[PDB]
This record gives sequence, structure tokens and C-alpha cells, in this order.
Amino acid sequence: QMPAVGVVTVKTEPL
Amino acid sequence: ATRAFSQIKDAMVFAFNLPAIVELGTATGFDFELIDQAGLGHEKLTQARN
Repeated sequence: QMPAVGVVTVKTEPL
Repeated sequence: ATRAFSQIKDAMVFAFNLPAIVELGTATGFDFELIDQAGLGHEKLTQARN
């Protein structure tokens, strides 16, 4: 089989 | 349930049946116990278990 994961894309933000 | 639960992310979930008599543990397998008899500590004990 093939495991699956949940990923989040990263981008710079100003705070 | 186990087949339909292996696809759940961010969770290790299992399902099973209660033993024949739920007053003592299942009589299958062995219950090993590593013991510190010199004062090595938790780190050394975990390393030895690994």
C-alpha cells in the first residue's frame, strides 16, 4: 500500500 | 472496524474483543520486565530496552 499524510504549505507573512 | 480505521490520519486506533474472563490479562504471550538493579537511571533503562 501507500501511507498518506496531511501537509501544510509554508509562506512568509507580515505580522 | 480495524480495516476502516487504518485510513484515519493523525491517530493510531484499534478495535478488539474482550478476553474470555475479564479479570486477569490474556494468557497468550509472556510479560517480560527489565529491571534496574544498579541505579543507572531512566535514560539508560530506555536505551537498554531499545
